[PDB]
Amino acid sequence: IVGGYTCGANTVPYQVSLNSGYHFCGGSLINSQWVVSAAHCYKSGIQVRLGEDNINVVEGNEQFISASKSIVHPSYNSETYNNDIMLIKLKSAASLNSRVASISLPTSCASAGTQCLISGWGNTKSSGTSYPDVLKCLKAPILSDSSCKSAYPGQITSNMFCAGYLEGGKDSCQGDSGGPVVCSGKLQGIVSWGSGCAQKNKPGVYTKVCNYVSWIKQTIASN
Ligand SMILES: N=C(N)c1ccc(O[C@@H]2CO[C@H]3[C@@H]2OC[C@@H]3Oc2cccc(C(=N)N)c2)cc1
Ligand SMILES: [Ca+2]
Repeated sequence: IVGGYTCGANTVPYQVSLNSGYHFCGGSLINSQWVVSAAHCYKSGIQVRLGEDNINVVEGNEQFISASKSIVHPSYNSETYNNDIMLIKLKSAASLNSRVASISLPTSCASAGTQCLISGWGNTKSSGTSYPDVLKCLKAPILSDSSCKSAYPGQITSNMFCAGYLEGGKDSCQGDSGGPVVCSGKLQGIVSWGSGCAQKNKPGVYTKVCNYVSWIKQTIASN
């Protein structure tokens, strides 16, 4: 997250870190047994880490739980990142508490201008490299589809939306992928892609979760 702030320990209790020996992607807890992330974060051997703030220090509220299965969206395209969403099942149910909490799925899509909360442990530098060890947060609005499409001609589908600032300075970044975009208490987006980070006229692009609520609900009920 570039241009954001330190969230505060466990203030974003649905935020999970995906670990395979190291943090590599964000995710969102959506009930005690399931995580939503981005399909481009797929790999085998995932451990989901819940209740994290400093991902390099055991601070006493963590739950580390291995994935028992991952399900990449049936139409994910790795070239275009269309349908960039995946589900991960926990080998055992998480213990839900004030620091380990699920986030609600949308009932409808959000509209342009809505303010969202984006968070993660990704790079905080627009040029060069600095990874934070504590969770970072950013408030940013959903941009109009025309502004989105204009910045990225031919690359935006109906399953994507842009959020951020066209002026630059504030954006998600490498290492934030898979994490949440929450607007009005609902998971509306997944950190998916962008051009650099926090660059002018290149906002972040997010998976539009509201288009997948039926697939999510049906898939978790059948797995
Ligand atoms: N459909 C496409 N045209 C498109 C499809 C895929 C793609 O991937 C390249 C390689 O990975 C890069 C990059 O994208 C993912 C990542 O950079 C990020 C990751 C997370 C957030 C941000 C951000 N600035 N908000 C950037 C790139 C483009
Ligand atoms: Ca920790």
